[PDB]
Amino acid sequence: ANQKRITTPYMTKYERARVLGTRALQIAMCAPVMVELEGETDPLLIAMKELKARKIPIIIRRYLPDGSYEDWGVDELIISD
Amino acid sequence: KHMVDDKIHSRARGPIQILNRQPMEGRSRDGGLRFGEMERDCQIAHGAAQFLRERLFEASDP
Amino acid sequence: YRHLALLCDTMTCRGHLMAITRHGVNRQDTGPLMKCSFEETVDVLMEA
Amino acid sequence: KSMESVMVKYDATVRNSINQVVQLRYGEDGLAGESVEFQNLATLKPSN
Amino acid sequence: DDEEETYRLWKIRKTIMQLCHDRGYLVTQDELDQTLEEFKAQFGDKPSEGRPRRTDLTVLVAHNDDPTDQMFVFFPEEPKVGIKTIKVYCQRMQEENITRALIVVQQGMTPSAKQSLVDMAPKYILEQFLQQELLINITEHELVPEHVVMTKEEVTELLARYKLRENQLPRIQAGDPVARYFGIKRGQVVKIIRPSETAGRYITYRLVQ
Amino acid sequence: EGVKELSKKLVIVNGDDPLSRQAQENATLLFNIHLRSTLCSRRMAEEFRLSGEAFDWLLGEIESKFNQAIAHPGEMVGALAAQSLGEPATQMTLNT
Repeated sequence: ANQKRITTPYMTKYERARVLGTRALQIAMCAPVMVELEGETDPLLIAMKELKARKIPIIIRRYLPDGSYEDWGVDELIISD
Repeated sequence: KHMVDDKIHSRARGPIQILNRQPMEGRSRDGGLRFGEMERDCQIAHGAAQFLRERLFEASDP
Repeated sequence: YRHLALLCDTMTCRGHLMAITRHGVNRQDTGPLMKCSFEETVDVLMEA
Repeated sequence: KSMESVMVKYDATVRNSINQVVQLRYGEDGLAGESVEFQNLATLKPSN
Repeated sequence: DDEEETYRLWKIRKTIMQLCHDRGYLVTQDELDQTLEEFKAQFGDKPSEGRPRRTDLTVLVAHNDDPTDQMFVFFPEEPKVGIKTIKVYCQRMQEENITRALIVVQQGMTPSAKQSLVDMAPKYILEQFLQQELLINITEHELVPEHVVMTKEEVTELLARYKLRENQLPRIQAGDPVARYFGIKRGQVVKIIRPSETAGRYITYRLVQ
Repeated sequence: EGVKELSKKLVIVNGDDPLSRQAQENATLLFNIHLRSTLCSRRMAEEFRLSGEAFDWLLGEIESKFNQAIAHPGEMVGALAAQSLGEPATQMTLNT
């Protein structure tokens, strides 16, 4: 449900580091990209342009310590950076 | 007697011990560096879990 | 004060004092391989 | 080796490997140690 | 010293009244804080070979609400209490309709009577104490923060809202003198309000186990 | 109204449990007192004399700084604290 949102919408540095690294990984081994690029070769710059565009096709599963999990999509996740 | 030529060395995937599949010691055998206990704890404190995992499992003895 | 108070409350959180010894950390049931990773290994694994 | 296990969960509280709550917030304030700064308060000390 | 003895007995009665008030039993303000000289005029200033002595200044105090359960205190003349004497005390709880009693021993309390009180504690609850530990008060210290024993409804809604259990809640030992002062049995939850240097106030939760 | 709106803006404990609200207010009790003390109307009107654009831009800046100042979850706080107390022990001397 959209009501039981206990954790903060501010996505963390750990989350941004993990999604940036893995996004750069499939950009590196040539998955299709949906953000428009100005011409770059390195997946690090492509992934950070994706992260600042906030259009990642990945949703984060956070394990709340009771045993339940909660999903947070990057579109509704507000970026601290 | 401390000369840079005698002190400098580096390793890239050389030999492995008979008992355990780990790098050598000492630059004479092109030894490997010990990523030690307190360094592992400080890497934990940084939080680089994937970096520590790759440094501890598959770059050493997968 | 955050770290200092965190150290002291983690010390006292078990309802009693916790000296940083094998003589306490073996008594708390906080993982057999935590106990093994402490200074005594064979006895704590062997009791587990 | 005493306190290799303490970390903060997503509910902003402090739990161990046993997941026992020790602190409801990090440093009873939930505020970062790099972000916190010295401050002088003018309310306390002057006369009525 | 006779004056030292009567001052000690006055402070004993004062701290007993304050203990009962903080525990939740109906205690009048004059006994809550009466003057040492008022108590001397009440009892006679001469505990040694005089008309005031032990068991003379005992109280039977009822609760603030539901006065069915009332507490009362024992002051044995002997320093080291006798098991026959606590059996006479047991006869006194049998002839009373109330099950809450406290015992004040001048010296160490015998381990045979300790095991005895452990044995008949579930049928009727008896707590022993020592002259110095009830001569000084614990909640008056600035090091000691505020303690309030929470009830079952608050415990249930607390565990429901924080999604944690009683073992996950941090514990406090049952034989601690704070828990002995508050009279709290096994597995019961107490909130603590403490002054916080970096946040003003903190509300921490502990479980007597 | 701006300082009250900011005081309602910052949040540490979510939910509308009265226990949660009491815990929230005790958590940011000192900081709310300090920010209201700094934002007392006498000091704004006499000593500081900021404009409205400066005032609400300031409120946005304080909210953003506190939002950065919240503690992220998952940080290795226990080992961080153990190290952060071990290091001044290394600097401090028994011969001092």
